[PDB]
Amino acid sequence: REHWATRLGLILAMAGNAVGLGNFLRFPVQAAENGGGAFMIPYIIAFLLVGIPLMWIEWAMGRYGGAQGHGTTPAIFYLLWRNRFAKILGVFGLWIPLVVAIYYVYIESWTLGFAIKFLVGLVPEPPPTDPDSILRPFKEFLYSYIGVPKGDEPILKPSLFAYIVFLITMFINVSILIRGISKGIERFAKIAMPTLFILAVFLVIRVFLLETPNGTAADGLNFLWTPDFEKLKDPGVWIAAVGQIFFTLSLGFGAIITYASYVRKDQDIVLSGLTAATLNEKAEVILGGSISIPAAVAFFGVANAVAIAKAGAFNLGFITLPAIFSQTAGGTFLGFLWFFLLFFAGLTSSIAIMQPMIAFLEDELKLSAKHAVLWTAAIVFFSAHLVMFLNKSLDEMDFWAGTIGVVFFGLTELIIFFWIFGADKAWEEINRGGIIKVPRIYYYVMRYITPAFLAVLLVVWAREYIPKIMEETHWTVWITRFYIIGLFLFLTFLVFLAERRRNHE
Ligand SMILES: CCCCCCCCO[C@@H]1O[C@H](CO)[C@@H](O)[C@H](O)[C@H]1O
Ligand SMILES: CCCCCCCCO[C@@H]1O[C@H](CO)[C@@H](O)[C@H](O)[C@H]1O
Ligand SMILES: CCCCCCCCO[C@@H]1O[C@H](CO)[C@@H](O)[C@H](O)[C@H]1O
Ligand SMILES: CCCCCCCCO[C@@H]1O[C@H](CO)[C@@H](O)[C@H](O)[C@H]1O
Ligand SMILES: CCCCCCCCO[C@@H]1O[C@H](CO)[C@@H](O)[C@H](O)[C@H]1O
Ligand code: NA
Ligand code: NA
Repeated sequence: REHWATRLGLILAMAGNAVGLGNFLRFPVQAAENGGGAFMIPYIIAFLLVGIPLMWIEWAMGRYGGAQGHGTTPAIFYLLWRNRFAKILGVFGLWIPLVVAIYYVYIESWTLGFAIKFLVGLVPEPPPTDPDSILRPFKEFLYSYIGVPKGDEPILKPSLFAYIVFLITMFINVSILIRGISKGIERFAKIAMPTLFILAVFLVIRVFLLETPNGTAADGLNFLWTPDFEKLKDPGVWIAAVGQIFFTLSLGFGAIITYASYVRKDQDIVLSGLTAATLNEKAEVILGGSISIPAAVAFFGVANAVAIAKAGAFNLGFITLPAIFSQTAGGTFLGFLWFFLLFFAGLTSSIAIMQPMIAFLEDELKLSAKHAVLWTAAIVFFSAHLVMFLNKSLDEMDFWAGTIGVVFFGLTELIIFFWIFGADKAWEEINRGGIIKVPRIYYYVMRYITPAFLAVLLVVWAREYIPKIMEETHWTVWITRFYIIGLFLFLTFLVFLAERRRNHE
């Protein structure tokens, strides 16, 4: 089996797994529309009671499976619990990352396309003022790029440039993945993560210098870091905070598990996993939190910045921030640096999100790495046309896989590993080879607190929020639901074929 060459490479690959579009696009929007500091108390609590313990669990399951030649949850779940239902539940550890890849890589390709256009100066001219005179040309810029519908049809018409840039983006992902773990993902992470840190630090510094009649960057830091215990009893904030923790740490994606399956059997995962987790949180709250929100608050004030964050998921990062930069000297180049930052953040995460299907094809169907990567890329590339051309298909997949799926799968993998497999054997397996030991209090968190916390959360989710999405949606969401259900059936069939290969073997 392939293995990570160096410990630093391991940590930077896992940190690039986690540090992605979630840190720089998702976190600012979720924090802003949930009260800023009101969001941070649940967020910190979720990191300590959900994020960290699940990170260790996924590292442990991955390393455990990899020692036996399996890096994905169909096989690993069965190793933990020899029951055919374990294999079926394990399909989610391929389905979730595949579905997320199908829209994540497309969004990643937007950042490359914008980076190219901002570098070359093919960007809107804001007229020398009225805020909508500033925002409108950049709103139109994004809408023409992805082809937002202008009539009543729920159809997207992305520009030719956007489509070609998606092909290029897929080619870049393949170019890394096809070289494998140590020579591909690991080598690239050692280049991309330092670049990523430097770009973000420079952007934070430039943003902190922003000052207008409406405020300063410091006003945004105060909005984000001022506790607000009013919302502390609002269910929606807790669901938001825990969803962000899952998404940003790549938990419930099967992707931490697959990366860890290339960790040598006796190599530490306690300190490694903790470091990857803490690195992501620093990049999230310090770097991600210090760019978009402080810039928007400085130029528009808090109330308008909040309204902007509530406008959409891409309004802050693809419209508002480039519009703000356009009002500064060298602002188009600053836009390029922002979108190049997002591209590298996305690329290091999308190679991680596609490696689970690659590992399954290699491990269970015994494909060569080349064939496993190309077939995975073909599946993602083909399926992405749904996200490219059907309005709000992106949203539906991000919901079932990227939002509900990861939380459900996180609870599932914990129950399998810490209840069925055995809490004491799971605890033994986590700490084996540890450079440090997991704090003892965390045994009771993982066995009792984390599962109760996630179960309560999933209950209120399905009772007080899901019915709206099941009855209050446009009919075209059934196209996307139909297709991703088909994907689950196709993957279940591949698990079936992998079973019968190992029986005829
Ligand atoms: C083989 C993939 C199955 C679906 C066929 C997709 C064909 C893509 O079609 C292309 O989309 C671009 C972006 O809007 C347009 O610029 C081009 O006019 C169009 O040819
Ligand atoms: C970004 C690296 C090169 C790939 C992008 C080049 C493909 C852009 O293609 C261009 O799109 C526009 C469509 O009207 C027009 O400029 C031209 O028809 C076409 O050459
Ligand atoms: C299945 C994925 C969406 C396919 C729509 C992309 C093409 C949109 O553009 C279409 O290109 C077609 C040929 O490529 C032509 O038949 C259409 O007349 C033309 O409008
Ligand atoms: C995977 C594709 C999801 C659905 C996207 C359909 C894009 C439709 O695209 C266009 O629609 C026109 C009607 O307005 C038709 O004349 C053309 O067939 C087609 O080019
Ligand atoms: C959700 C629980 C948050 C965990 C906070 C970190 C706990 C570290 O706390 C330490 O735990 C060690 C147990 O091994 C003990 O040796 C120490 O007495 C204690 O200080
Ligand atoms: Na992240
Ligand atoms: Na990343």
